[PDB]
Amino acid sequence: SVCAKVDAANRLGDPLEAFPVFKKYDRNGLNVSIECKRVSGLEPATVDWAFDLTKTNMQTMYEQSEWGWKDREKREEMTDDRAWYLIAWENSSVPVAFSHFRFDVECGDEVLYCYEVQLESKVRRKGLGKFLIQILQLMANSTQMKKVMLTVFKHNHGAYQFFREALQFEIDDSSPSMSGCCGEDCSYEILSRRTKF
Ligand SMILES: CC(=O)SCCNC(=O)CCNC(=O)[C@H](O)C(C)(C)COP(=O)(O)OP(=O)(O)OC[C@H]1O[C@@H](n2cnc3c(N)ncnc32)[C@H](O)[C@@H]1OP(=O)(O)O
Repeated sequence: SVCAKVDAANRLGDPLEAFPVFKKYDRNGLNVSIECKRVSGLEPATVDWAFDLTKTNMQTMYEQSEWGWKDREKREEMTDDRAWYLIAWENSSVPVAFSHFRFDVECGDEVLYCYEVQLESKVRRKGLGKFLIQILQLMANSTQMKKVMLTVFKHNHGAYQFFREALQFEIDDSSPSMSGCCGEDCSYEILSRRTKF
């Protein structure tokens, strides 16, 4: 059942274990190791770093959206027991990028939902962001999720092109239609990529 696959994925110790060669990224002057852990397996400073980076990167965009920036609410989302983190480490010490994701039931399907993918400014445009989303798609396959899903702000033109063009995400059926937010277009789109099987 749908329940069963989601529960099984959340019982994994290390979902990235099935793809050992993807635990390193050494391209374009980057040399990082990549780990996948429950939020419970991170040091508090790492969780704080991830939140701080998201706020630095996203606060202004949230403020111009229908949601606003909810400081406490974002911290609680990112520290939830069900959260998984993909973290890229430089020099065995310094976190420089992460994705926070969950295995969940979304519009009735077993899906890997990506809440955040965030990179430090200094490591952007070197393929690492694409690599992290690739890894999410690998994990979706090995756990037999039906899609990887996420939400993007349309005003975030870079991230929008990143997902729609570079990664060929499509607009999900759950994305609110035109005139869908209080009689007007929503500032965001829900995007997805189906797993192939
Ligand atoms: C669910 C989410 O979190 S939605 C919000 C996404 N996160 C943010 O906006 C936070 C700040 N930005 C980032 O963290 C990163 O820049 C990301 C995640 C958006 C993209 O990761 P990056 O590593 O920088 O991109 P990456 O190097 O992998 O780009 C691959 C391709 O995506 C496209 N792309 C990436 N960034 C851009 C951009 N700013 N403008 C246009 N196209 C882009 C390009 O086609 C690029 O290929 P190219 O360099 O050969 O032209």
